Amino acid sequence: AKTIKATGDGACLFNAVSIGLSVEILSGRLDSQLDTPGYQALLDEFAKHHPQFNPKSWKTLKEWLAYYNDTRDIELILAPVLFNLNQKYQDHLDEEILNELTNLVWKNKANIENGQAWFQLQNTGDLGEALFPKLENLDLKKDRAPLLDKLREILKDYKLELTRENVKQFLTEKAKELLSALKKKISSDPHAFQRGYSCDELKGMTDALAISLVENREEDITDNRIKIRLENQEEHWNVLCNEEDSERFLDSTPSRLKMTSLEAYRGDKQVSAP
Repeated sequence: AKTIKATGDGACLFNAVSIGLSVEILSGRLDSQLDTPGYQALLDEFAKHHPQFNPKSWKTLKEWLAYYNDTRDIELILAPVLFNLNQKYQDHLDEEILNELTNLVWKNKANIENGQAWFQLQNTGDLGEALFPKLENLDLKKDRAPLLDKLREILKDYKLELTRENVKQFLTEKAKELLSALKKKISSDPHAFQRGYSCDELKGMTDALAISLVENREEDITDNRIKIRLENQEEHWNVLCNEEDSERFLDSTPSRLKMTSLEAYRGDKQVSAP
């Protein structure tokens, strides 16, 4: 019944998950899963992020977690890796962005063609629902203005009557490279990495890792998977870890790393191999 404070700066949910996951890994309780596709993908992402990680094996990954065992070091070495792995498990994000871009163009085709600014566009539907929230959270100058310019170019080839279905099919066929670029920004841009995430936004990844995230003591007694128990606060998530596990598998080494969550994510400042 020990509350472990996770760091606020960066991807706060990912910091707490990294601490909880490290306990399950180092205790051996996930050993049966380490050869499954989810843990092979985690290993691949750990190696891609850490150039001094070698050889590429779960032995080396456990060695890194045991050497860099202060919880603040664990966040720095593992939270960026989990953030990158999560992006591989967003099977419905392409459809979501296509639907956002479809709503934008369908409700604002003439506005866009006429050179109107982002604030002048209809962004709310007939039920008061947000029509393109992920697009409107992109950077106004660097992303949203170039998006409107790009849509003006693309719409020159629009040769159908204006209906939502026609817009969606047109964008599916003719805006593939734009849609791919928007997915990268929404997945990994500055705002993407420090906005604040729900646990449901990590479900694809945690499902692949055979883990259930339990938020605020709301437990599924029919779920027999390994559980990481979390508490949600402001500028902080907490991980719950039993006292025996925390004494053995966390904070067993002095803190060794001295970089910010953002420098760790960008990844240029390499972590030294043990």
